[PDB]
Amino acid sequence: AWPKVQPEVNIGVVGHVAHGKTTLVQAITGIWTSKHSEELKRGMTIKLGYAETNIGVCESCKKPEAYVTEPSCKSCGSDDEPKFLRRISFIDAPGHEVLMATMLSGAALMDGAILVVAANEPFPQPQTREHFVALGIIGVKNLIIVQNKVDVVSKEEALSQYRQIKQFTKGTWAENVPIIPVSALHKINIDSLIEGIEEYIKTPYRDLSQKPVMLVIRSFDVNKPGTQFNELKGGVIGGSIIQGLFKVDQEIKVLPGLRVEKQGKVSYEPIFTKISSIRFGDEEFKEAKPGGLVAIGTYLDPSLTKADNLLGSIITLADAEVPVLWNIRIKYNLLERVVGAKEMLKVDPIRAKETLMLSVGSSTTLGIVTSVKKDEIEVELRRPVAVWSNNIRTVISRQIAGRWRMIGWGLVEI
Ligand SMILES: Nc1nc2c(ncn2[C@@H]2O[C@H](COP(=O)(O)OP(=O)(O)O)[C@@H](O)[C@H]2O)c(=O)[nH]1
Ligand SMILES: Nc1nc2c(ncn2[C@@H]2O[C@H](COP(=O)(O)OP(=O)(O)O)[C@@H](O)[C@H]2O)c(=O)[nH]1
Ligand SMILES: [Cl-]
Ligand SMILES: [Mg+2]
Repeated sequence: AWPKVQPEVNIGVVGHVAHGKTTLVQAITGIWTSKHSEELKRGMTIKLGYAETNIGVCESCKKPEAYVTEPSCKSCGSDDEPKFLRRISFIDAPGHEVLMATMLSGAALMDGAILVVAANEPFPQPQTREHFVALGIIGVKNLIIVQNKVDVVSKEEALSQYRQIKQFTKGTWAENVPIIPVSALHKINIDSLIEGIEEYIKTPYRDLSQKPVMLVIRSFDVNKPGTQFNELKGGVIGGSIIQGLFKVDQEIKVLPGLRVEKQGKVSYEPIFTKISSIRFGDEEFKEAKPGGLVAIGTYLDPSLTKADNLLGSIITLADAEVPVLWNIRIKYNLLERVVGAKEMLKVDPIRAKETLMLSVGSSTTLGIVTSVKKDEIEVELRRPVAVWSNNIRTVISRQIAGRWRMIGWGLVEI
């Protein structure tokens, strides 16, 4: 048997709408990540999807068939148990152009990524480009490009697009990233992709002694009908631990906290609570480390956590010092053009009084520009943000023709 452990790495799955991201995750994990009503109705990912799998290798078999996702080597002709390598997880992003803020929020949780490119669609589609650019900006450079749907193109067509893709990455940070052809739908060459994941998306070094920080992407009321008449189960908060570690019974706080009234004005009150339970997937643990999306059980009134109320928050230890800022200063750079549009228009300089959208960690916030300089802006936010380190990446978006468009990035200065 394989050990039961948390995932140790998060692999993003990104790319243009319907190119096959969710089907790819299903091919690897057996899981269909879409679980919301609207997602099932539209056949499209809307919220961040999530799935885990164990990875092992059959030492008696040849690669890539030696790589397996369950404790059996029967697939490559061996009765031996495969050697366990690690448990991995996938962050399945929405690829729709209007959902970029959600993709960006998930990118903050990625240790590496797969860019899925459909072989039977013109290359490069708008969100093939946009997600590629966003990965580079956020620094998710451990990338595999997957050429999907090769089952419905000729070999000649596949090779032609392959050349296209290599030329696209030529002269970029991604010049040497591998391109792996698969059919997610028919599970062809998935073993090569597993081998690729092991080679190119290694588990990164972690800093377990740094102040614990979890970025929140979900929060739940897990109380359900038909269960016993005791007091309500506490609110559950979901996200990814980006540094340090958390343990059951630890005093924690949620930042910025709860929107409340104080002295006639809107304020944010840090939410203090204690960790009651820790879960990854269907399994409980006594502590939680970077890697995987974790469910932190708390003693909070479920009304405080219901329906992703705490999305964009962070969790730290109760006594930790973390800046919570209503006004931020960003050392920024602008992209040359708007890559996510079907026609790439030039990016205009940032002007004072503009309302911009800021992606910081898992949070997405609107604010007004109060000051513009050559490499520096100041922004008055509609809601404060937790800034847990001195040089955190932010992505800057502007509303252009009714859509939020990524136009730049920078560092939040504290
Ligand atoms: N022919 C073929 N169709 C695929 C493949 N992968 C996905 N699809 C189809 O493409 C459509 C969109 O797939 P989905 O996984 O939801 O793409 P996503 O929007 O990028 O997550 C669905 O009808 C899939 O069945 C493939 O490898 N070959
Ligand atoms: N830490 C903790 N997590 C929980 C508990 N109950 C549910 N969860 C997690 O909260 C998330 C949402 O809960 P639920 O609506 O029941 O999800 P589902 O049962 O997997 O469809 C899931 O990822 C669960 O793993 C709990 O008692 N403690
Ligand atoms: Cl999509
Ligand atoms: Mg999808």
